[PDB]
Amino acid sequence: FVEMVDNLRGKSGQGYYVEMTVGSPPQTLNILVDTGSSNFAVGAAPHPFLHRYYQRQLSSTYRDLRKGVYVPYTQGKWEGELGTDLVSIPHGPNVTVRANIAAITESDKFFINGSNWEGILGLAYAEIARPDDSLEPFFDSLVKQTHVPNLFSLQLCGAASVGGSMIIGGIDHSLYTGSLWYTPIRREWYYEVIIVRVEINGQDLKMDCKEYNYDKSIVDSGTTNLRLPKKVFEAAVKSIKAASSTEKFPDGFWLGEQLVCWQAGTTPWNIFPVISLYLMGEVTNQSFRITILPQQYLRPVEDVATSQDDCYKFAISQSSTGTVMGAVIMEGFYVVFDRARKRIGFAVSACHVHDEFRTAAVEGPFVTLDMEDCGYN
Ligand SMILES: Nc1ncccc1NCc1ccccc1
Repeated sequence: FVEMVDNLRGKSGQGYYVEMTVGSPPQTLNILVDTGSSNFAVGAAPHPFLHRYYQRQLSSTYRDLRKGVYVPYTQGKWEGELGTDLVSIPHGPNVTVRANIAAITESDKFFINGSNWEGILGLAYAEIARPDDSLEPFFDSLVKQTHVPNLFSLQLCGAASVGGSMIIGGIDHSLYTGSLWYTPIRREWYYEVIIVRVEINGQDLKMDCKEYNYDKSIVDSGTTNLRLPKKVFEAAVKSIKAASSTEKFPDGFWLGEQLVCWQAGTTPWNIFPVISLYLMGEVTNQSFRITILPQQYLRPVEDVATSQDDCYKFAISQSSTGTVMGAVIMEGFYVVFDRARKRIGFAVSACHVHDEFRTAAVEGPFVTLDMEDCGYN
């Protein structure tokens, strides 16, 4: 696993990518690591933002599945032609596998101008694979065809240019301190989990925990933000707003309509609360909490063309897809996707950005009653 440590790169806000090779001879692409989706889809046409792209005509081991896929978002979309070919991961295990590939032939708001990736690796489960669960995701293909164990772990750092590690098939104990705690994967579609309690600085939100997982809580390397549903966002904001009242800021900033700024060497960390999410634990009435800092939900806007100060976006934001534990959360922690045991483990990350006062923590056990009532149906 030394071989896999530090095999992820990226740029702030533009996600984390791993090098992969597709086809024979191998074509190298940088692929986005995305636990919020289940499709393996690379650019197959010379879109002008793309550094590289898949040239099926150059690969002897390509096979057309003679079907299409249309995949919309808001209001991004991509569209492609299904096939299969031999995929490999240079800084992953030493294997080559035949996985499904969507040759992306048309997209909107999908590719990022500036980014250095050309495709997406959906690592979540078949139930949400487009066009349907017949299309076996890459990781299912990898485990099904090799002795690679049914688990992967992610250490997302971010110091600009970000870095991380995706350990395919195991856990690198150097990447985290203290102990892993595990929350059950509630269903194998997205990596769904159940938040049972939310505190800000310590004081909980006393809010029907069901609203925390309405209609989903997921773990999503594809998203930058911590995204909370409507009311929860409201409630958290108000409490973060209160907690933080040493100063005042515009209403827009909280809604991610504005940025807020201080000068170099002049941000007040402490004037901001910590956030704790308690997650359903492995045993009945047993939970554990993950605690982030504001260095995780105030992320600098790398380069703001009309400003030479220190600004930051409020990286907590609202939703109707559900809760979304994105970069904000995952950068605090080493996150083990133990697919083999339907569970996600969290440990304080050896590379997260702490100061000398506070630190990100994973702690337990706590006693939380009625944890199954927080899930929605
Ligand atoms: N996982 C995920 N979350 C939110 C929106 C999209 C998404 N997957 C597709 C995606 C495309 C481009 C960049 C990031 C994610």
